[PDB]
Amino acid sequence: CITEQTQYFFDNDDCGNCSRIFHVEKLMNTNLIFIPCDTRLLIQAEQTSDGPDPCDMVKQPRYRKGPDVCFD
Amino acid sequence: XXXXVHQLVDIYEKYQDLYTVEPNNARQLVEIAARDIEKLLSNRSKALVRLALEAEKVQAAHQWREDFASNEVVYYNAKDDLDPEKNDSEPGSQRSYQHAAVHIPTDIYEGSTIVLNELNWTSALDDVFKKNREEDPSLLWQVFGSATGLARYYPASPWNKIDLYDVRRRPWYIQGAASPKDMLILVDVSGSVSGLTLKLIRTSVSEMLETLSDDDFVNVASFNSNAQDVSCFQHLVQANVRNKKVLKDAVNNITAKGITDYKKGFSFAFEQLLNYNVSRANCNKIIMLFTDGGEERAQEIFAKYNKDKKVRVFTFSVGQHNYDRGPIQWMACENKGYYYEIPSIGAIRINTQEYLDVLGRPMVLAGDKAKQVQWTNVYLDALELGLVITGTLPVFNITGQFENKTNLKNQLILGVMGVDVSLEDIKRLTPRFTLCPNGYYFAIDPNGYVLLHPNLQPKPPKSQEPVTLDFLDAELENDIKVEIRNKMIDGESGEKTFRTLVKSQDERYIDKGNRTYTWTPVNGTDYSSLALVLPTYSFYYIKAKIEETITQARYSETLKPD
Repeated sequence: CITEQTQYFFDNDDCGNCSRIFHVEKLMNTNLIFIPCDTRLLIQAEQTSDGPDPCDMVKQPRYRKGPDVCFD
Repeated sequence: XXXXVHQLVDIYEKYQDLYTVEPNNARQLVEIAARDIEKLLSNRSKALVRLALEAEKVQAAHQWREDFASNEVVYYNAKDDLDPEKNDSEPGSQRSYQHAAVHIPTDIYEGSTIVLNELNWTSALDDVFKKNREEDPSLLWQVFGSATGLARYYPASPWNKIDLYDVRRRPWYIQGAASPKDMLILVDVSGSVSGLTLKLIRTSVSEMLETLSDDDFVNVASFNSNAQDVSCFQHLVQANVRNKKVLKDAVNNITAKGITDYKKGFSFAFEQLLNYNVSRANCNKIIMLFTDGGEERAQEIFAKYNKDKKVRVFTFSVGQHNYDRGPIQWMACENKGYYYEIPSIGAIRINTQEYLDVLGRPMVLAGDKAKQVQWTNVYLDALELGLVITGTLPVFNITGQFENKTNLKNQLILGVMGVDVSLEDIKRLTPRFTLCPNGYYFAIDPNGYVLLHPNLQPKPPKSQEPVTLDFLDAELENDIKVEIRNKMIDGESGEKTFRTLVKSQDERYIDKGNRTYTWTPVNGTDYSSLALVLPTYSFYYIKAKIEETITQARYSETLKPD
């Protein structure tokens, strides 16, 4: 704590870095590591989206005989 | 030799007295391994073709006469064995080589005109040629999946635990029927459903999204007296893990409250379905009402937004109630779409039963040249084995609504067997056409959402898979590296390669350095092979040959025996 205060000054002078792991004991544990220890898990959801998805294949959907079998 | 210091240098001097190998072509390693995988996938694809060409025939001539009772199959073969691919093959007939296992849904009963009738023609020829496919080792788990019962080749023994396991639900099979799917749910939260059918419907979405493909966009349009969405407003690609969890837990709180706008929900339903701005993933465009029973037609909006009929409607009346099925039954039939109910907790099998097959219609039609193998994302085997990709193909009827979906298990273990690990000593990584690789950057557990210790008090429903992962999250972000995965995810670029100086996570504290690394798209089906490399060089020392003095060092190993 106070040692983490001296560490806080050490940060002012190293590398606080959140690093999620989705693995571990089931839960999505976050991991700070500096260049203090594994804790629980949280957060994502996001607002801005990214990482382009793709497909560009098949996607058959056009038809010429959708039988009105319906149900029943 | 890192910290081994100058004393280690003499070993290099001894290596100067000895031999090496160097090599490490990097690029060619990638080309070769990718091509090799192409060769495996080709062998097993061609193998997959056989079940198409053959099961199409017997089914065409299965006669399907009832009567039965006499000789089918029957009894229960039991020949013990144990070997590679784990598991001691021995006894396997709920109804290597030696006969074949035939799984059934635990609720489905081996006592029907339909069941046994399948059971005849399926094994009756499948056994032979699949065994012919065993002539070419080593098919890890050839598997057939029909409308109900599994056909496992060779007698791995099925199976106080309850086997709730089905096949219609199990994802590889879901992939084998109609892809992809633009999905837009409309729960009817109208102050009308009780908390009862609300619980049911809650469970219903809760599972259906799991039933839903793990590469298809989805929302949840709650509506009554007003339309509204659970927060996101874009949808989704789905990490499956996180996204579906968000939406699901959001469903967990869904109190009924308010009068039925009906049309207004539809008004956004087509609209939220409409859009155009990014993502979306164009294809089939369908919405799903789960409701007590509509009070009106809404043909007005339909003609207002649909006539191309690319829209579909799956309406799911649930529970008991008493409201007429009419306006609903009118609707799905009105618009191409197949209405059907979930009275209680028949929810499992009913969900799958036509959620896919009704979408199978186009595939039944002009689809035929489309029967290219459709590979799946990584997931754990129902039997202990470890995670295993499974290539599927559809098989058609003769005049009807599609037969059944065969597949091959492929151990990612032997996928790694093609993945050499000796010229180097850091990491491979093989990102999928979207999320995930099979990269040796992680182990073997089902990801999981966030937290939650279950309330111990009520507890006196066991693993679901797939192990979906971001490439981005599997390993440290670099923007530039994000450029790279967003480059490869399109698959466009080939040999394009460069270092990114970067800090790298290890056990529990990070390093830093350059890593020039090769990668290529597979020439065949999507994917992309990759080879991250400690830009240390690109070589790998070895040694050869002869016994003699090397045999004497082998004698030093003999000294090493004790």
